[PDB]
Amino acid sequence: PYTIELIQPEDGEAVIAMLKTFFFKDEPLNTFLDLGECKELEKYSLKPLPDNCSYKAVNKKGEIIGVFLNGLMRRPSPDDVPEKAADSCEHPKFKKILSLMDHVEEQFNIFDVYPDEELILDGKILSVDTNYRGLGIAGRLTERAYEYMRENGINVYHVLCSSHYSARVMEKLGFHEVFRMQFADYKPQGEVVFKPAAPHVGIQVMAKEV
Ligand SMILES: CC(=O)SCCNC(=O)CCNC(=O)[C@H](O)C(C)(C)COP(=O)(O)OP(=O)(O)OC[C@H]1O[C@@H](n2cnc3c(N)ncnc32)[C@H](O)[C@@H]1OP(=O)(O)O
Repeated sequence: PYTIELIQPEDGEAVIAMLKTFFFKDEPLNTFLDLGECKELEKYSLKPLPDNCSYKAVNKKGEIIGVFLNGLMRRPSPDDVPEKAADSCEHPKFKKILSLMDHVEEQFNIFDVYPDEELILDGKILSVDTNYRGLGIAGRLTERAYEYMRENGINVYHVLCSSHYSARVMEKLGFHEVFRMQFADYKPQGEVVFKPAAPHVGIQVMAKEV
């Protein structure tokens, strides 16, 4: 028995504590790199909270057992000055992850897919406690965002998935692929950077129009 609630600002510490136990250790790229202590990922995770569209799953005892942290993304301005997230990161392992994100954005702009949309919801960090996996919590967190989207006239939910494992969860929830890149093909300076196990196969950007 669990509830799905809006993450409040005072929940920051508890959200980070939960993510340090799970996501920091067990998201495929984090685990592949052995991310360790990573204040930059704490910062990255906390950033979207004041957008007021991030959700926690909470068990009967009041413990956070899952989160889906979301942020609003806005179409680049006509005069936009594009920036690389990796440039401002001093943590070498997390910088590899941000550089992969920057690379995806250089190859693929979700706003090209949806020329009429000015605001899109971005699903940034999704994590469920191991003892509560396989129960549909990721789907219940995801679907709570549809309520926010309705209330605010947002049509598109965009989620960059770091493995085919998490892309399949989004597919089951009615998302479809809009971009993919195999890890075997990500060679930004001429050589492979990420070589997780075969089943992960690479990134997939997933989208749903709700
Ligand atoms: C934007 C991003 O954050 S991308 C990165 C996404 N996050 C991660 O990779 C972090 C590590 N993974 C996790 O935290 C979780 O596996 C999640 C969040 C991806 C999925 O959460 P869940 O609430 O377990 O999702 P769900 O209940 O749909 O289960 C997904 C699949 O896991 C498998 N599964 C079944 N039981 C379990 C279990 N005990 N433990 C693990 N996986 C299980 C099944 O294949 C299941 O699919 P199915 O139920 O449709 O057959």
